[PDB]
Amino acid sequence: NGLTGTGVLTESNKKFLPFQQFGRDIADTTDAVRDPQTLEILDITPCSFGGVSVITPGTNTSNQVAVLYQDVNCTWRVYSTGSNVFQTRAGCLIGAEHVNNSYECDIPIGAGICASYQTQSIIAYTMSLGAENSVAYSNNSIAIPTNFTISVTTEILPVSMTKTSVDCTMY
Amino acid sequence: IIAYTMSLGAENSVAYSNNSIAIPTNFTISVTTEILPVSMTKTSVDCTMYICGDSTECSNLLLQYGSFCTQLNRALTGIAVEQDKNTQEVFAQVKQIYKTPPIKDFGGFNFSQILPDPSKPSKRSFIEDLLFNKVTLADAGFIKQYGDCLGDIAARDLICAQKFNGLTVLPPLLTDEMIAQYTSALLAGTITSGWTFGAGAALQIPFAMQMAYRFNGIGVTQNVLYENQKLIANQFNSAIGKIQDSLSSTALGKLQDVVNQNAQALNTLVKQLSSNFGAISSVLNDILSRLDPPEAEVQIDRLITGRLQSLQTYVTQQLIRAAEIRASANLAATKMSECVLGQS
Amino acid sequence: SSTALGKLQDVVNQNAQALNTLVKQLSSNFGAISSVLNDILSRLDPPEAEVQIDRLITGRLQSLQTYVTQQLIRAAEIRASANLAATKMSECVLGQSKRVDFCGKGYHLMSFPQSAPHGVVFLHVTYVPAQEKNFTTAPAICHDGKAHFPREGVFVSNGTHWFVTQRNFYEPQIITTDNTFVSGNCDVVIGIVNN
Amino acid sequence: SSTALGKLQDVVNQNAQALNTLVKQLSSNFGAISSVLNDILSRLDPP
Amino acid sequence: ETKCTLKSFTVEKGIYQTSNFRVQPTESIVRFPNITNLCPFGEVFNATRFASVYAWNRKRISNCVADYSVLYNSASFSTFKCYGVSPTKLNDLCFTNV
Ligand SMILES: *[C@@H]1O[C@H](CO)[C@@H](O[C@@H]2O[C@H](CO)[C@@H](O)[C@H](O)[C@H]2NC(C)=O)[C@H](O)[C@H]1NC(C)=O
Ligand SMILES: *[C@@H]1O[C@H](CO)[C@@H](O[C@@H]2O[C@H](CO)[C@@H](O)[C@H](O)[C@H]2NC(C)=O)[C@H](O)[C@H]1NC(C)=O
Ligand SMILES: *[C@@H]1O[C@H](CO)[C@@H](O[C@@H]2O[C@H](CO)[C@@H](O)[C@H](O)[C@H]2NC(C)=O)[C@H](O)[C@H]1NC(C)=O
Ligand SMILES: *[C@@H]1O[C@H](CO)[C@@H](O[C@@H]2O[C@H](CO)[C@@H](O)[C@H](O)[C@H]2NC(C)=O)[C@H](O)[C@H]1NC(C)=O
Ligand SMILES: *[C@@H]1O[C@H](CO)[C@@H](O[C@@H]2O[C@H](CO)[C@@H](O)[C@H](O)[C@H]2NC(C)=O)[C@H](O)[C@H]1NC(C)=O
Ligand SMILES: *[C@@H]1O[C@H](CO)[C@@H](O[C@@H]2O[C@H](CO)[C@@H](O)[C@H](O)[C@H]2NC(C)=O)[C@H](O)[C@H]1NC(C)=O
Ligand SMILES: *[C@@H]1O[C@H](CO)[C@@H](O)[C@H](O)[C@H]1NC(C)=O
Ligand SMILES: *[C@@H]1O[C@H](CO)[C@@H](O)[C@H](O)[C@H]1NC(C)=O
Ligand SMILES: *[C@@H]1O[C@H](CO)[C@@H](O)[C@H](O)[C@H]1NC(C)=O
Ligand SMILES: *[C@@H]1O[C@H](CO)[C@@H](O)[C@H](O)[C@H]1NC(C)=O
Ligand SMILES: *[C@@H]1O[C@H](CO)[C@@H](O)[C@H](O)[C@H]1NC(C)=O
Ligand SMILES: *[C@@H]1O[C@H](CO)[C@@H](O)[C@H](O)[C@H]1NC(C)=O
Ligand SMILES: *[C@@H]1O[C@H](CO)[C@@H](O)[C@H](O)[C@H]1NC(C)=O
Repeated sequence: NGLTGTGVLTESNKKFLPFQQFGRDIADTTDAVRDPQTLEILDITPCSFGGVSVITPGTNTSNQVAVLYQDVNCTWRVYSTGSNVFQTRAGCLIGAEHVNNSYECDIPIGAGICASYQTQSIIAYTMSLGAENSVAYSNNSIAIPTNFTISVTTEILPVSMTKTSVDCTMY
Repeated sequence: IIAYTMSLGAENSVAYSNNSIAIPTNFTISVTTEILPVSMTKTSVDCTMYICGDSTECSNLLLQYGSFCTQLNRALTGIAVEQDKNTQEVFAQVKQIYKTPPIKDFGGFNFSQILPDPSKPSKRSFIEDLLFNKVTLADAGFIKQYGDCLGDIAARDLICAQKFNGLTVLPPLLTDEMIAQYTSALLAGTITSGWTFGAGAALQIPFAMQMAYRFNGIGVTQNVLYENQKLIANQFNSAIGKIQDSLSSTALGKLQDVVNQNAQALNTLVKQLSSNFGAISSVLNDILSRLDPPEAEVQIDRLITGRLQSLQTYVTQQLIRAAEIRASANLAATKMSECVLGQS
Repeated sequence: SSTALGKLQDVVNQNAQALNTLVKQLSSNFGAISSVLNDILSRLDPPEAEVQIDRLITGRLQSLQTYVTQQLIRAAEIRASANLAATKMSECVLGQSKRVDFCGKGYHLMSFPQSAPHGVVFLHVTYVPAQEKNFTTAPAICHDGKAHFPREGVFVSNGTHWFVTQRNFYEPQIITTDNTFVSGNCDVVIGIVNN
Repeated sequence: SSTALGKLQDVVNQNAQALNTLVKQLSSNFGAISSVLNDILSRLDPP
Repeated sequence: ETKCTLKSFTVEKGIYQTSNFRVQPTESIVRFPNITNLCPFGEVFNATRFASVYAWNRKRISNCVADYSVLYNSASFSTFKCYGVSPTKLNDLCFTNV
């Protein structure tokens, strides 16, 4: 009826009064419409949806990349499918091979998963928290040191930043 | 409704004289809780999708304001990586995952309500489970598929309303199970090694002798502990029971306010898409249809300016809130190193 | 000398990037016909060039405002960092700290300051125990129906004999009446041993 | 009693100056023909 | 996309956010009501007697296609101005309470 737009049209359950033609949501966008020939109500849903991130090892080393689709669950709305599809609680990762080891985080993907440029290709793994250890606790056992080490460590702290001034008229 | 003058507290008087002293004859072992926020939600914004939508005319008009969106996203990513850094300073103090032995002989002290429960899918404690159910988040997971809200489910579910306008929430780097593992390692180290695992290698020591060391640290001789060991263990166990009780009963307001504030900010962003900002309408499709390019550009310019300043206000207030959360996380890290890894 | 001071370089980088972003934002039309005042003032006459100049003025003013706001926020963070550095200077360099992990990892012995571009570096000298050894231990010693507790140490046993040592360094000594003190009898302490 | 609390007076001064700056900023045209609503609403018709 | 949003030809190791996943429209559809008649262009513009301005006439128009190109041969207007709409958009729209 003259109102233009873009989106996906689906059958609706809303039911208009006879003096109504369009339906609006809280952001005041038209989200429902009555078809002027069949008199049926339709819902209008937008077309773009879902975040995308790109994981690179740096283009000074390679132009291989992996892509994380943060709203896809494959078990699609993807640009490519390639190989090495790996599902994560942060989304579907495409272009990186899943391994069973665990290292320190290199590139944080999220939800406990990191990625790195190892063997060349891109691998994705679960980050390790640290080495496992156990204390030999008993009710009558103690451990006493017999030597020592003198350690020297550095700690860096910022104290100032640059002082600037601006001339409004000149800018 | 009544109105009164508030009271400062009960009145008290000390029986001061020049040769009188008061000495305690018994003691109590008290256990208290302290809650501290450490992170907030990490968000990201797509300018083009928020300001224009799928409008190509608007998106071409917006190319005179690309520096402003790169700036907004730079600020938001700074906040987002700062949150993970916060969690790491608080919880990742030690990099050895200590386990507690099956020797649960700690001199009569019962640590069963704060030690991991292997009967859960996670390995969270009893108290950690009670805490986990008193804070209601807004995102049960972070995978909401397109097909899952397709129809009128959008604009009735607030998260799909946010997502259709370019507002994304990213998941934290450390899962909740990893944080539970970290706290479990801290507890195991502190009950089997005292304060030595924070200064070097963990050196075991019986728990009663560690408690005697800690009694020495406050000016009480060790025989006071060794001669009252059962009473002290019973008082500790009763105090821990009181905690669980109180909790499971009835709050974590300081941790719920963070979630509430972030959700309210995002929803305010979404409703501010209904403002005309001085244009003829707030819909780009009512302007682009019924108006031709050169004289629709004025209206689209008004809308673009308004929505840009909306995004700017959001980012500024997020930066201010992130500074406050950063201060809180620094305090929590200091408390972790000085109260948990030592005696203050 | 080998290979960094990333936290001190990020400050310089951030300030430089902010100024350069200000400079490039002078290429925005903000909804005007051009971003150059000389293309507007030539080809347009005062009353109808004023609308374009007003658009440019508003845009550039808000650019300056954004810069100043973000500078204020960053200055608050640097202020917090400088307050922490002053506290560390008074408590780790001008004294010896008992606060755990405040002046390095280990037991703090001393600290030395060094100046760096826009910041400070602390060299923390700490004491780290090493080469530990296992011993049997006991809370008290029973001699004559009396319980003896160590004065400033702990009771250890090399397997057959009992000594009293200091907690942080193995230096065994013979248990005497100058190492210990008496309190009560031998019926209340749990793991008391005879010696 | 002789002669200060500068750090406590600066807070009062800053808050007062902020409010007064708000009040004087009501004299800006912001690109309009005048800064008074009554000079615009009289001599000009609604649209 | 990242090279271009960075305004640089080199990208450093890491992970970067890009634009949301876009889908392009495949078709174009138009849905107007079932209207067959043409509007009374010849009894409004070609009438034989008009009203006095003090007692002007008002007529209701409904249920007709507004194809004004038929006025190109028999009519020439010295003034034509629309408010609230563009003249180049009048052929795509649909009008209420005419
Ligand atoms: C305590 O540790 C030090 C090392 O820090 C030991 O001294 C080293 O002894 C080895 C073997 O005799 C030498 O090769 C090194 O040169 C020594 N280091 C230094 C810095 O001199 C010392 O022997 C240990 N003490 C005990 C009692 O074990
Ligand atoms: C310590 O001795 C003082 C002196 O009698 C006691 O304090 C007084 O108590 C009476 C009754 O409670 C009050 O009316 C007085 O005002 C108190 N202060 C005085 C007289 O200076 C106190 O109860 C004693 N404390 C203990 C623990 O026994
Ligand atoms: C010190 O206080 C404790 C209470 O905290 C006293 O122990 C209580 O004694 C009463 C009466 O004998 C019992 O009903 C309670 O069950 C005891 N409490 C616990 C936790 O066992 C203790 O007697 C006091 N000591 C002195 C010397 O007064
Ligand atoms: C525990 O230490 C004592 C040291 O007092 C050891 O006993 C002495 O050992 C030396 C050398 O073997 C002998 O010369 C002494 O006669 C021993 N007795 C005394 C009273 O000095 C004892 O061997 C050590 N035990 C273990 C298991 O190492
Ligand atoms: C608009 O015209 C269409 C046809 O051009 C009509 O569609 C008919 O609808 C009836 C339902 O009662 C069907 O039995 C016919 O098969 C339809 N025709 C076609 C060609 O599909 C429609 O009814 C008209 N609008 C109204 C309000 O009557
Ligand atoms: C209004 O009157 C005029 C003149 O009577 C009509 O115009 C004629 O239109 C036909 C078809 O376009 C032409 O072949 C004739 O040449 C026109 N007349 C003249 C004198 O040239 C017009 O159709 C009338 N309008 C309506 C709505 O009926
Ligand atoms: C990346 O390229 C530049 C220029 O080619 C070079 O100076 C730099 O060293 C390279 N990076 C590394 C890590 O070598
Ligand atoms: C993917 O789908 C499966 C089952 O349909 C579900 O269990 C899983 O949670 C989904 N992905 C994630 C990581 O949520
Ligand atoms: C990796 O871990 C999986 C977990 O089931 C296991 O099946 C597999 O053998 C391991 N090795 C691989 C597949 O690289
Ligand atoms: C510790 O307390 C719990 C009650 O919550 C009880 O189930 C458990 O048996 C106690 N442990 C011991 C060793 O008595
Ligand atoms: C202490 O004894 C336990 C028990 O065998 C053993 O695990 C550990 O290696 C010993 N520690 C040292 C430092 O000898
Ligand atoms: C230590 O535990 C053992 C069990 O191996 C027990 O026989 C002994 O009485 C306990 N001693 C103390 C002091 O707890
Ligand atoms: C310690 O000595 C006393 C008195 O000689 C004796 O009664 C007691 O049984 C002894 N304890 C042990 C464990 O031998």
